[PDB]
Amino acid sequence: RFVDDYLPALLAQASQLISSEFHEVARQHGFSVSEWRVMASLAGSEPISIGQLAQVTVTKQPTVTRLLDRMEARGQVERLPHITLVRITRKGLKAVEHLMELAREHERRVLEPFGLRRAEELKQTLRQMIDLHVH
Amino acid sequence: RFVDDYLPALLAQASQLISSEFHEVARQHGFSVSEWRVMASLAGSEPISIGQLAQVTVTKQPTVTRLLDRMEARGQVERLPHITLVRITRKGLKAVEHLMELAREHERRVLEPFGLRRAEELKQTLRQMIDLHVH
Ligand SMILES: O=C(O)COc1ccc(Cl)cc1Cl
Ligand SMILES: O=C(O)COc1ccc(Cl)cc1Cl
Repeated sequence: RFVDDYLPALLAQASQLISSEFHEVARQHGFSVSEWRVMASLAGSEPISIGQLAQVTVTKQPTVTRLLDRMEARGQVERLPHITLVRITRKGLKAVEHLMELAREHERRVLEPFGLRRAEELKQTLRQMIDLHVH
Repeated sequence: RFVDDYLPALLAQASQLISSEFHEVARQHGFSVSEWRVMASLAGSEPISIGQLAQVTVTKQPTVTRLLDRMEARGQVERLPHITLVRITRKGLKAVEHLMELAREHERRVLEPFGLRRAEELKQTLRQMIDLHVH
């Protein structure tokens, strides 16, 4: 059966199942999916361009720009001129840091049955595939 | 940097990049993303329930039901009573079979740099993760 062993279907299914688990936690802490992705990807980061943020959050750039409008109004991010750069503020970092700890715990739980070797292999393969296909 | 080594972000990014590549081909052959997922997941399948189809196509069930309304009007799928089951028709199979060959070729190209061992390891890990987290 094709779908059972077709890589893009496996990636899409695994991604949605794991993400859906953590999105429940994120919402219980006041975060939408997009807010979580933006703050977690900016935490501990130099300012990056709106285009880089859209890439790493897997979000269309027009959508990211409207999201940053409201996140900047809430004091959680700041846009700055170099192209437009964006950074997390201290308020945003304090808003997200506990949730990031919870995300690490959940990821640990997802990966523990597989063992350190298989978990690192998976992450390295995914990183290599991303770097080969990103524009 | 958190996002660089956080499994759900890696899965979401790799999934979107690989899928976006094949979706260009699919549209050039007349298929939307959802139409492609439905027909490719039903090809060579016993009839399955709408809920199973929603799961394997990573699509919300209300959306799948409206999609099947129009795909059934086009003669490409058929809904049948057991719960509602759904199957691909011969017309649908003939519509999608070439695109499935192209999808296999694209997947081969994505996986070839990694070698057979790493490619099979990735697919087995993804399958195991899906089976551990699906409801
Ligand atoms: O939403 C999810 O569960 C996975 O996607 C992400 C999660 C965290 C970050 Cl920082 C970036 C992305 Cl794309
Ligand atoms: O759309 C994509 O590129 C990947 O998602 C799929 C692809 C094919 C099938 Cl059959 C099922 C799914 Cl979820």
